Amino acid sequence: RKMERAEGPASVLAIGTAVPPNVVYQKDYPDFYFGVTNSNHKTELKDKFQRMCDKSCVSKRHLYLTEEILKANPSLCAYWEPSLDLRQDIVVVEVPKLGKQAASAAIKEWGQPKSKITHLIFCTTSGVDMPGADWALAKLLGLRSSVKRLVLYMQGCYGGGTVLRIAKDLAENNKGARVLVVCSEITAITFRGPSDTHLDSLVGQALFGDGASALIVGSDPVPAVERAWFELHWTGSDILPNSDGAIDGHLKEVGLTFHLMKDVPAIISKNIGGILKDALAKVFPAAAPPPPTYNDLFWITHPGGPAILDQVEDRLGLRKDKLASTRAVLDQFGNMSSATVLFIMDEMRKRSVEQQLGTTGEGHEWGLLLGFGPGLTCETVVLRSVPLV
Amino acid sequence: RKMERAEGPASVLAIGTAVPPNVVYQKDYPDFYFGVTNSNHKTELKDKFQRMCDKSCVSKRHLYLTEEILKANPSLCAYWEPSLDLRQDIVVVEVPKLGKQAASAAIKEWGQPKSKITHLIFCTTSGVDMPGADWALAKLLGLRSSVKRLVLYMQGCYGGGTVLRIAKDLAENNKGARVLVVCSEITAITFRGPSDTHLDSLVGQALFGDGASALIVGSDPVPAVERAWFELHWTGSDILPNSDGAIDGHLKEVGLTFHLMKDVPAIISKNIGGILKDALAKVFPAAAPPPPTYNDLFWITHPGGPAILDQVEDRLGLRKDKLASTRAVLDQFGNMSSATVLFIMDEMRKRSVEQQLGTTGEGHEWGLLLGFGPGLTCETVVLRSVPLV
Ligand SMILES: CC(C)(COP(=O)(O)OP(=O)(O)OC[C@H]1O[C@@H](n2cnc3c(N)ncnc32)[C@H](O)[C@@H]1OP(=O)(O)O)[C@@H](O)C(=O)NCCC(=O)NCCS
Ligand SMILES: CC(C)(COP(=O)(O)OP(=O)(O)OC[C@H]1O[C@@H](n2cnc3c(N)ncnc32)[C@H](O)[C@@H]1OP(=O)(O)O)[C@@H](O)C(=O)NCCC(=O)NCCS
Ligand SMILES: O=C1C[C@@H](c2ccc(O)cc2)Oc2cc(O)cc(O)c21
Ligand SMILES: O=C1C[C@@H](c2ccc(O)cc2)Oc2cc(O)cc(O)c21
Repeated sequence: RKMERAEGPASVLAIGTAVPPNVVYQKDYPDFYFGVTNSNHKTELKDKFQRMCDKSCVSKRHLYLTEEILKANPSLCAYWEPSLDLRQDIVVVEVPKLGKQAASAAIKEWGQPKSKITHLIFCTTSGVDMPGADWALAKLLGLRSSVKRLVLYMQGCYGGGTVLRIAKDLAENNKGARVLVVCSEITAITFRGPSDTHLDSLVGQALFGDGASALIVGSDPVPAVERAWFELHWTGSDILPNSDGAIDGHLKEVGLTFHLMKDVPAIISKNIGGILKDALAKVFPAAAPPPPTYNDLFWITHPGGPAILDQVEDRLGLRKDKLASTRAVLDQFGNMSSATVLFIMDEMRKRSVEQQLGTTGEGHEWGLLLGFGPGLTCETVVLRSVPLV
Repeated sequence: RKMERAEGPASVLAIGTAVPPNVVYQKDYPDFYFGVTNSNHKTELKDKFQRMCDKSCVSKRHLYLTEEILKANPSLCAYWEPSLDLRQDIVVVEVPKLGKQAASAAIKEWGQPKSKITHLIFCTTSGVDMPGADWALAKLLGLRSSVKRLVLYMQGCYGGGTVLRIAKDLAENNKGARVLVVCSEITAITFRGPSDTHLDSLVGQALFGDGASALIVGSDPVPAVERAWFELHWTGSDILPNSDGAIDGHLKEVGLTFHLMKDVPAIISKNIGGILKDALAKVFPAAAPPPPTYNDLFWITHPGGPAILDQVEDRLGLRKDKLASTRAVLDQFGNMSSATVLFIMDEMRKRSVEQQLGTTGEGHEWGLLLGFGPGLTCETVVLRSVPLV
């Protein structure tokens, strides 16, 4: 009553992305990384890393950190050196800055003045501060001083689902609300030299990249003025069984540490079916249309690593093209933690318009966005596409 | 549609609180603190601290840290020693544990089984981890594995407003949703020895205490089954003008640092009037009932320090009893960052039932909850009380 609510489903009205300009191709990374960390003498460890990169299904990544910066800051090149203050000094500044680039692109596409942003959600796994990255981004953009802000820190790879789950309620419960949603990630918080005693940290050095994505989310788009690309219809969150300690990350004096068990793909792939069947049963209940088949949904899946995608595709019997947009982003950007699924959403709508398909979801009506991260946490969003032309 | 929404205003259905058992009386704190930090020879600095404690309007605080723990961990007793890993090891465990005590009390009052909790918001300024304090609390309580979680880290003293602003939308936009809201704060993240070059850190040693509060928030309470205590009707957030750097806190290798300018009370007190007049004009628009006067509202004000309360009371012309519940909590608990306003909400409803007043807000119908923190951020919540008997 005192605050009127909206009527239609929360919708994605624009998407922007941004990446550091420095690109490192995966074929060059093993020599680049063991050279800059003064580890080339550890030949066996390096050959293990070569095999990880060869199997990563990542062709290239964008990285804030460059050879110059690393040689200037030797504490980032060792494996276990006090370096948190240095890392924070970097990402407390650069994470909002990259988010600002992505947010400016999203606002430009949206087409409305930036003062119509009423809410801001900023999600990151890269650094913490008070005031936070949300405050910094609001300052960089010049948002209204009364924007309702929320900073989601230390989220990890499920955060792209989390921000949609929250943005849905902000948009739908507040008439006129327009929510800027930013995920921004920079691996300077976690980059460190190699050690043959922590081989799971090696995996992160093969897969993690930098990037930021931004959405405008709102209900009741103004006809002929704003344009919906996807609709948020259902959300769910689950802690998978027997996953205690599957994915851990601690903010230590040596920076952000990464711990990752070899059974993560098995835990995800063996439990995701029941989760999706339950979610789809809630969205398409019997009392009535049956749920679409997996092959008739579009898929925006966090590519935690190729083994996760391969095992999910195998266990669910997905046709080999269902994860093509997901794998394209992994190939060209690596795993960008919470930002990754929004890059995939952008890739999917852009391919759909390019190829003149009938909807923003590759021609399918309904779709799924999945985030996976520490918990082991599974975030599920059931999405509807929008018809094209 | 696919997720039905609720109808009535988000309501506080129960409140629980918890504090560490160790109490330190303010009259003992100056000798306790300069002794345990081996600083008694700094007589002038100590006399400055005595005056801060004498003027703090804090009679006692609950503190996780004890003389025993501090003597066992000398790095916490110095002013600038690497200690973040040690501090985190403490609060990553103890903050959820204290939150669990407060949440269990709230659930017991609520009276419904814990599995009816559908959402969880965990807010803290004390430590960060992945998975987070939200995950840890869900595990400690045995919440449903599908609870929709949100962890708000590095929030600071406005966080009690923030959690209500978010909980309002989760409760109202989700039919049947019952939101567990926990704020939990433990000063081990920030405690350090004194230095006469950082006199604002001294202020924190005079004012900051430990505590956790928990709410059940939901719309459409079941008649004769659940009981509403306050209703959330309007929310606003503001960055106050010319407040860049007024309140900063950085998570460093020496733990959480605190920076606080002497003009914080002036910034708050000189701007709060326009903010409240605007908020009340939105809730009571003309086109119609005029807004109640300040003296006919109930007041739940974050007691950042006595100077803030005194200057707000002076600038707004508040009668001397309006801030009595606020000052009682400051007197008996200190400044517990984000948890403090929920302790005050509990104190107010408990006094109201005890004294047989006509509403949960001291006999007034409408009220204001105000959080202040880094930004300088002002969180405003317009509340309605509930009639008593
Ligand atoms: C890493 C990966 C891309 C390549 O591995 P793969 O295609 O299965 O190929 P292999 O089985 O040859 O693995 C190569 C090496 O990686 C090692 N490895 C893989 N996962 C590892 C882990 N979590 N910890 C330590 N070593 C690991 C293997 O032990 C092997 O070492 P070896 O050649 O010396 O025996 C793949 O395992 C993967 O994608 N895993 C999932 C990644 C993940 O969990 N990310 C989630 C994000 S938080
Ligand atoms: C600290 C306080 C409780 C007591 O101060 P007071 O009642 O004004 O009394 P005084 O003016 O004598 O202040 C006592 C001493 O505190 C010092 N002091 C107060 N605020 C200070 C600050 N932010 N930084 C450094 N010193 C400070 C004064 O300089 C004075 O030192 P002195 O006796 O050597 O001159 C009061 O100033 C206050 O409540 N301030 C607001 C606290 C605050 O901003 N908290 C927000 C939470 S993040
Ligand atoms: O170790 C960190 C690094 C991180 C990250 C990735 C990319 C980037 O650009 C910045 C940070 O994401 C994570 C995600 C997790 O679920 C667990 C983790 O431990 C981590
Ligand atoms: O320096 C920290 C300490 C902290 C805190 C208080 C009490 C407690 O029990 C735990 C932590 O709250 C803060 C609140 C702020 O707005 C800014 C800050 O820098 C801090």
